Amino acid sequence: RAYKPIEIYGNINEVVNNVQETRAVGAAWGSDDRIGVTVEADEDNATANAVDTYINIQYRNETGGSFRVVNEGSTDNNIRLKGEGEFTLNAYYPYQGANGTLPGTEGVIAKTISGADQTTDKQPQIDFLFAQATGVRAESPVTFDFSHKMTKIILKFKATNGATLNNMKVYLKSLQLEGSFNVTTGEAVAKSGATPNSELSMDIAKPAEGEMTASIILFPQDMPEKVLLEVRMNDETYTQYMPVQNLESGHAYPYNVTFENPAMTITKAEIEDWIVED
Ligand SMILES: [Cl-]
Ligand SMILES: [Cl-]
Ligand SMILES: [Cl-]
Ligand SMILES: [Cl-]
Repeated sequence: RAYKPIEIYGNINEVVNNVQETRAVGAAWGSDDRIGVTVEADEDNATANAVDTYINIQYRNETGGSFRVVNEGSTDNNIRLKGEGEFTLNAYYPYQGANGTLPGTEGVIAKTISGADQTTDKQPQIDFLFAQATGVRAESPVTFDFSHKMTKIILKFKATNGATLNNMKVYLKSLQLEGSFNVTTGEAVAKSGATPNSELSMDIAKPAEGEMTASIILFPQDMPEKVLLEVRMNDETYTQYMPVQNLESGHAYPYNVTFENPAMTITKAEIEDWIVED
């Protein structure tokens, strides 16, 4: 017989600033956000056609956390699970690749992070999310609970004792900028091996109102012992080494960068959950 499609929704686990709490939230998707959905396991049939056809199927955010399958031309790409058994499904964001095949190298997406990736427009393309849903039923709604698998550095700038904040050019040296995201397991990890001469740079504009901050999404990694922060501001160069730590998946690591006239100081703030810009 003809089996109806499954209906897909998505929550993202992150800090909601207006309530100051880590929550599952489905109202924080961008209007054209794309996810890839894979049927991992069919508990009734160990060697079924579902687990073979329904791999990396593209879905688009319709409104809220509600997703609709992407159909270009006269296609019907909906996932139609069959039977009364349970299924395991995986999902990830941002979608890439083709339907029926795992993206990258057997599900492993390689990427080299730069400062150009940290703009408003480009930072969502390296903000890798993963979800796994167990006990999924045929012809039913399923909600994926996505987690941010990357790590984040937040630089919070302040000026005291007569110093003034101006537009900056910020440099972070010796971080591991290359890494990979596995869409099958959700593991996001920086490549092994030290890269002491690596450099990430960004232009940070002095805002008209509020706090001046910079956020850097990176692959999770244990920072090397020496990470230099260089700031070019109002025709002056400030350099200071960072207090280093291990940068884990799903956490934000804020640093208080203060221009105390004349010194630029760096202190580590308390580890946070996934902080987003309001
Ligand atoms: Cl920007
Ligand atoms: Cl002061
Ligand atoms: Cl640590
Ligand atoms: Cl510190």
